[PDB]
Amino acid sequence: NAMLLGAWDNAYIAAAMPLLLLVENIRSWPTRNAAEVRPPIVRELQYFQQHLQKKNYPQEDINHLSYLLCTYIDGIFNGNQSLLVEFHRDAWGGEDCFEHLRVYMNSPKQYREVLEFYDLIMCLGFDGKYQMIEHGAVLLMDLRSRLHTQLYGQDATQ
Ligand SMILES: [Ca+2]
Repeated sequence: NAMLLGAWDNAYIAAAMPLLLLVENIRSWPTRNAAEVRPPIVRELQYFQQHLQKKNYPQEDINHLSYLLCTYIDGIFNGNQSLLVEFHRDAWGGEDCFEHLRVYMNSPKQYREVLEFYDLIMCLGFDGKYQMIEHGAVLLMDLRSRLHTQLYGQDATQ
C-alpha cells in the first residue's frame, strides 16, 4: 500500500504517468504499428522535461530520469531509431542507469522523490544489464528489496 500512497504526490512520477500508460497499451500492438506511434512518444518525452523545468526541478535529475525512461521504453520494443540515441546520444543505458541509481542511493533522504521513481520503473519490469548477467534476477531482486525497504519499510517489500 505504501507505494501507491507514497507515489501519488511524486511530481516526477506524475509527469511521466501519461507516457507510461500510453506505453502499456502499445505493447499489445503490432510491431510496425508501434513504430508509427513514435512521434507521440517523442512528444510525451519532451513534455516530461518541459513540465519539470516549468516546476524548477533540478536539470541533472530531469536528465537522469529522462535517460531512464528512454532506456525503459527502448527495452520494451527492442531486445531503427532508439529514443535514448535521440534524447541522450547514447545507444544503450542498461548499465549507466544503475550507476545513476547508486549515486542517488548514497543520499537517500536528499533524493527520496527520485528514488521512488526508480523503484516504480523497476517495478514495471526494467532490468537493464541484469538481463545478461548470470544470477541477474537474484541481484536485481535484491537491489529492489534494498531500495524498496529504504523507501517504504520491511512490510512493503514482502
Ligand atoms: Ca511520497
